[PDB]
Amino acid sequence: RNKFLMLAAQNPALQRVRPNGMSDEPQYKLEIDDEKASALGVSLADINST
Amino acid sequence: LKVNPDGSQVRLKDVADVGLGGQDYSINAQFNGSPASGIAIKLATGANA
Repeated sequence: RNKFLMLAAQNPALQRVRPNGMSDEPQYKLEIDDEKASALGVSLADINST
Repeated sequence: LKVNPDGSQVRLKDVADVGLGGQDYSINAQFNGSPASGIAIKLATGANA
């Protein structure tokens, strides 16, 4: 979609070429170390439910 | 799966083997003598073959 876009725009046959959907933004991932989870007496399903 | 009451932990790979296999092994086929596959299509009632 990015090659498509910056290429079709070198193409004197098209204009105003815009992808319709959204662009990836930053999202805050979560890492859960179950090694310290089971080693802390805290289930794992209770964390998720949490 | 578990943590040995004496340090360390037990993993799925310790109790079983893992990997991509068929979702079902019942049906299987070959074409002329070579391993193959295929979808059979039934015509929809009224549709034209």
